Amino acid sequence: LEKINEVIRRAWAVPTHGHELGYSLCNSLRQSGGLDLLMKNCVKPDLQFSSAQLLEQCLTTENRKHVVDNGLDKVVNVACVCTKNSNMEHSRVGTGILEHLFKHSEGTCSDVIRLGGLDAVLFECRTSDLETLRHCASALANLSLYGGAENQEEMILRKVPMWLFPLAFHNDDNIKYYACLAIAVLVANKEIEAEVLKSGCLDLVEPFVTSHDPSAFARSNLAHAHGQSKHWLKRLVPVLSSNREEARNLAAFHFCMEAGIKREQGNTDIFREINAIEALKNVASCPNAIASKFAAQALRLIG
Ligand SMILES: NC(=O)c1ccc[n+]([C@@H]2O[C@H](COP(=O)(O)O)[C@@H](O)[C@H]2O)c1
Ligand code: NA
Ligand code: NA
Repeated sequence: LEKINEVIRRAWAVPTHGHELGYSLCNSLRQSGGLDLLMKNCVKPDLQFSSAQLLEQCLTTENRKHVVDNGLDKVVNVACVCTKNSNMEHSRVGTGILEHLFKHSEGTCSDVIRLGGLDAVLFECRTSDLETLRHCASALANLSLYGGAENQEEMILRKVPMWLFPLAFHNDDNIKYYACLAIAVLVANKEIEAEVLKSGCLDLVEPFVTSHDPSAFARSNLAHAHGQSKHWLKRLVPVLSSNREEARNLAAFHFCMEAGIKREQGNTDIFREINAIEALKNVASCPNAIASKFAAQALRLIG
């Protein structure tokens, strides 16, 4: 339905308030039975794209759980269908859906891979469309954060690091940023560390974080103007104490950006719940000047 699709997009677009408005509208879609209807219509050829178009915008934390419990196979399939359509409007929708389905759990990451979702993302990594590539880089970051060790062998077998490096060197800041985040998360796997160190992608972090204001970057893309979920950030906390100094810097930069976003929402309480305060205080007093200043700024913004 075009009217609901426009309501939710307009809601997400509201600076500051959009997080709470979109959250509520997406919960309403589930409670009214609309989400179940979308999932049933996403296998009907005439209704697939319109259904997928709306699904891509409503895969919040609680709706991701609903999809996993009631019809993951159907939603993964419509996403794959969209990546094989000649229209770039479709490819963006399909990769966007897959991007969000990688933000639920280790087991769900395994099922999405099993059903071909990762194959579709990697296929689209060879496109030139910026929006699609942004979805791809974000999807691989999410998979790196949520996949767990059980999915790290599969990424190695499929040479996911190889696919990430060209995205890390992309000139677009959003493609580069989330490709680097995925790399910074994957270097915790020593098998992947050697390939990362060989690539030199981690050398891109220091120029980026020192040349980008966290707040301004938070406004660079409507798709992430409200930051990430608490469960996404919970999984990023371990990178604040990563082996690689470059990874700690990027994680510290991100939490500084998120602190500013959550401050303007009034949601700084999430950092205490995910046990990020003590991790940030640890960084705020460490000798790493770059990560230390970002972590200190974050704590001030949390208040
Ligand atoms: N997090 C944001 O800044 C933002 C902005 C616009 C839409 N959305 C929608 O939210 C869902 C993803 O939820 P999270 O961003 O909370 O992980 C997707 O359906 C996406 O289209 C998120
Ligand atoms: Na949000
Ligand atoms: Na943004």
